[PDB]
Amino acid sequence: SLDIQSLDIQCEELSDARWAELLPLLQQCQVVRLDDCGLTEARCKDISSALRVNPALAELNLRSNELGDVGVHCVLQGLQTPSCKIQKLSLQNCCLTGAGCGVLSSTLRTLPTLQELHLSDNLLGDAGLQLLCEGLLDPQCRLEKLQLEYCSLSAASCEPLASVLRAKPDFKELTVSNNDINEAGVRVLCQGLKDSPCQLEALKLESCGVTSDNCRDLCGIVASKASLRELALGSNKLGDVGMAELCPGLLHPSSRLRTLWIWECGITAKGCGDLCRVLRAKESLKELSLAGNELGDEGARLLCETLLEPGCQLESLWVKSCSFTAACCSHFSSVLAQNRFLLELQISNNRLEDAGVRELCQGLGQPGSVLRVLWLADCDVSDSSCSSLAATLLANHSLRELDLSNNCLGDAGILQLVESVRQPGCLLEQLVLYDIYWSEEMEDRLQALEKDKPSLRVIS
Amino acid sequence: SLDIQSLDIQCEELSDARWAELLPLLQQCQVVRLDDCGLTEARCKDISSALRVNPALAELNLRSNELGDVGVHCVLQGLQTPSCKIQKLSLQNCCLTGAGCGVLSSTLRTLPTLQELHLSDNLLGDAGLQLLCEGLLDPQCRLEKLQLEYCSLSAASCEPLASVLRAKPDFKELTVSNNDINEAGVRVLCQGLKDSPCQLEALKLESCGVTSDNCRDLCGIVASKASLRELALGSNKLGDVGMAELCPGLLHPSSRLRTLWIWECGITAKGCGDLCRVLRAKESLKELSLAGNELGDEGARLLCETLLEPGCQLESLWVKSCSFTAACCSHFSSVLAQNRFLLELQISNNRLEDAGVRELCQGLGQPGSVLRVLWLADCDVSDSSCSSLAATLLANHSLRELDLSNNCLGDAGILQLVESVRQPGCLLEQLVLYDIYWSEEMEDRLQALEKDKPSLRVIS
Amino acid sequence: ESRAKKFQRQHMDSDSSPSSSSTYCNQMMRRRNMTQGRCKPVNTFVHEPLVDVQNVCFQEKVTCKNGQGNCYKSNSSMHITDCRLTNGSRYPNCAYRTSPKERHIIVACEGSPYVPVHFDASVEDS
Amino acid sequence: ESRAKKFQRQHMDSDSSPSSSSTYCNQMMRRRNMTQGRCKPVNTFVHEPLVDVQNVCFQEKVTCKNGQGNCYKSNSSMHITDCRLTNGSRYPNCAYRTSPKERHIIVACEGSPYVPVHFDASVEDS
Repeated sequence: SLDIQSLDIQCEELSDARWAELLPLLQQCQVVRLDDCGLTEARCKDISSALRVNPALAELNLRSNELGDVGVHCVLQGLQTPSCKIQKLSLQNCCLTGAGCGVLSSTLRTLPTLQELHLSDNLLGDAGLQLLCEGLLDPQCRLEKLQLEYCSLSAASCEPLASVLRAKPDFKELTVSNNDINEAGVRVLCQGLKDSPCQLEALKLESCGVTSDNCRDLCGIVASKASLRELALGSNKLGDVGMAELCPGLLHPSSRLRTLWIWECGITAKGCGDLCRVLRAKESLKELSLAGNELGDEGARLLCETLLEPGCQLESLWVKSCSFTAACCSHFSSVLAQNRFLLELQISNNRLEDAGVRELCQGLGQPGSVLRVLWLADCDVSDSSCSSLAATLLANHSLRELDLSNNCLGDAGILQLVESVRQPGCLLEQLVLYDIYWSEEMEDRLQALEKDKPSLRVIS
Repeated sequence: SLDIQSLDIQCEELSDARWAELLPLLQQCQVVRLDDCGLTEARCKDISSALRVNPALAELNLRSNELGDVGVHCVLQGLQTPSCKIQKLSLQNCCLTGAGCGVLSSTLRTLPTLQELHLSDNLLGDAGLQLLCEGLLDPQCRLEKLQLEYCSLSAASCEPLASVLRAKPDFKELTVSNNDINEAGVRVLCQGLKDSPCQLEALKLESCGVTSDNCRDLCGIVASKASLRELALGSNKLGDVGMAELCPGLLHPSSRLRTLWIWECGITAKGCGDLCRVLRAKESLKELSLAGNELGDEGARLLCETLLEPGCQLESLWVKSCSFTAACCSHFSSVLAQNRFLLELQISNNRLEDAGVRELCQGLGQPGSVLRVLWLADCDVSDSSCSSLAATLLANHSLRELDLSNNCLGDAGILQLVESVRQPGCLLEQLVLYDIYWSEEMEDRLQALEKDKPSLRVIS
Repeated sequence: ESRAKKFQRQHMDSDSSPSSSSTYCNQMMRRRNMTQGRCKPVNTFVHEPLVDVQNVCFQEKVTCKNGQGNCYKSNSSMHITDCRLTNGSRYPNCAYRTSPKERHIIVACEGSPYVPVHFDASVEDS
Repeated sequence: ESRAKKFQRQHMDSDSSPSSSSTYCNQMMRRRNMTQGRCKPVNTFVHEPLVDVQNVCFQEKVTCKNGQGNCYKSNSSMHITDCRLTNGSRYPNCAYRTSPKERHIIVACEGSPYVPVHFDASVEDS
């Protein structure tokens, strides 16, 4: 037999009646998420008791509830039933402090089935974290995924975490984003990974004060973990030099990184030449974000040349707010009409104007094009280039999602888009139009299109 | 605020109190699956009313029940409410007949939100299918995926179905495997497919009496539908001549097929060599299943040579029951040690013997291996492999699943594998040991292993 | 949902303190259903009584960004909070930067009774 | 779950018709819990009262497939149905080949009582 139940409530005030009504589910569900449900320390006692009798629970998510240090304590006590098998557990944004880490530390030593922990959005501080690390070092701790974003951790937390990485051959992912662990801490965490036999799968250290020189530390990491799939280093003034010293690792034959997150890292056109060398060489690199980098029209030219050459197999290019202009659009049009690997192009917050957008539409409108997702939010688009978009939606049949949110679009422009998507021949499945001003007529006209074709979601 | 909920009860006996205690869930669940739970026709009305008030029903799966035509109609009325957002329906093997299809057809005319529909394993017969296609033709029908396996259809029901593909500009899946559509039938469908503007993704015609000539009709599909990702043709007498005729399609510029399922297709090394031309040319092919075909060692060699040259990015190879012997294992072994794309090899039921299994291990054990899953079931494996299968589980660090089912292994050899996987450093995630006998003592050791290392599942 | 309640949902939070915290946007954008299917890129909440935001519909007339002749700018700089999507956000993990401030608002109003039907922009003229 | 009970659930179906139709295995394998997870490749159900199968542990001793010695071959042929995974199968969709026939069976035995804890094979000697 097989009985699997799941409940996942989010942002809902729960009455007492309704609460007792859900308690039987807490005793029965393998998957429970009460995200921002107003849970109180008090109510953490019903959960404690209910989970104590749930021989099924495998995933518990209590994100964004004021559980406090006492509440979390009551919830952790509920996981002490001998037959519990919780594999995932999130306590993100639960008002947990260093004063609660002792309890959690002594709790982790007794949950060998527990594999994932999210402590992000809590003020743990170095003492609490260091105290937890002691629990994690227990051989009974089989944690493989840990997220500590925004945990008030500084450089004084990396040696403790490095020791944990050394003690977990089974480790898969660590996230330390939004913690100023500085250049040394970053150098210390990477030291652990190097020694550690754990085949890391994803490393995230965004907004961590990662420095240019650290781009050398990370080099050793990329050129050492064939298992590494995701590397997130956004929001760090890495630099073009930083980019340069990363390539030796990426360009390593054994590197098989699939996702590289480098939005707002102090990269320009020169750093592009550096990344293009990696793109054209590594068919393993599929997703790339350079959002918020001053690539300029010269950066897009460089990226576009490589996207037009055999080799690079990039699938998603995220280049929103990169400071591109219409001058660099004739190239993307070609790629959208000559590329058979790119399915998504986030090119928001770029002054492409109607001239640039129209060029993009020309390439996607070419038979053979394959692009699936296009993001053109805040690209200074108006009704001008709207007829094109309307025809492109009838000519090209690969696009499934189009984002035109936050532009100048008019009622005459939308009407044109509508006259195209309302048709059975347009296969667009999702249109997103946040922050746009149409008439009360258009609204109903839009609300009609809904019912006439429910397979197309118009998000606004 | 969201309140996503789901319930899945497979093969279970439910008392009156358990059923009574389930209904509230049928009024709130986004996904409802009640598979082989002895559902009664009368219990249908209870299902209908309950669903009538559900404000978010997306998936309704009632797999295997004797609902009968009457029962079916009941549940259907529950969905025919002003406010229904149903997207997928499963009534596979629920006793619906042609008679009960007249109502089903008309019901299908009023559910524009419905995207999928599973009617397989129901004696619909040709009259019913055509009686059903009347509704499918209604422009208010927006169905994109349809499965009709084992529906008692012949070539006749093939023109009516042909009428739907032509009518649906965005039809996604047509599964008609396990009916006798035969040569004449397969031809009718293909004409309709190319006679349609649909960007179809998957097409299934296994065990359909597909012939060698029919392969000239399919060649027109692969070339015409550039959006095609799945083409299943197993259990059809395509032969080498058939396999050869498909190629021109598999080699058409716009074809980027992802999974070619052609098990037991009367193909030999000759047709295998033809397919390898397509493999080396399309890095897009990801899943190939040539199981049950008498490929022999030559075919095993043609594949390995292909898996050791550019392009070809296939990720999973299914070559079980292919008549391979140890005389081809040095080859595959070299692929495991040198190939960086293949992640899952199914080579069960091939006379590899202990000698063959040792070679493979030599290849996998090499530094820089990427294989994640291995199936070596019923391939003459014994204790003289375990010491080696142990050396692999430690020298290799990518394998996550290893299936050694139905092999003459002794608790001695099994102890060797244990010594490896027991180690926190052994990255293995799932060991499959079906039909393997061992004492109560080893049973004890394995039941304890299964407790002391819950990240590793030892299926039996 | 009418062309007025959605404004309250997407842009109204009257009784919320002005000095928003670093959880506000991540919290409010979630509670007000602006991160369903897709993360709403930018959104502004107004810390003023509905009647105060409603009067702008009769305050200074101005042109909307799109170019339609019928927008309005408030008389006083209202206490608002801007929510900005981080360039590291990946649905459904929408992430926002919360920015509280005092600025005049520019909304579009339509119908009868005449009411706000779109939050157009905020202005720093003080 | 005792090894004896596992043997029942996996290999005993005493109360079923011998000439099972091709619908049988797809039915039985799923209901007896041999598909949830990874499809079971080859299994065998015996159409005989439990006492007849238990009686085999007292009949002809033979070598077990894995070399162990406590296997027994029934002195007579019995009604069985073999289920084998069809190559079109792809978890969770686990379909089967149904071969209901009459053969001698071989099982391993152990414990107190001394009963079947493993189906080792079937023999065709007539």
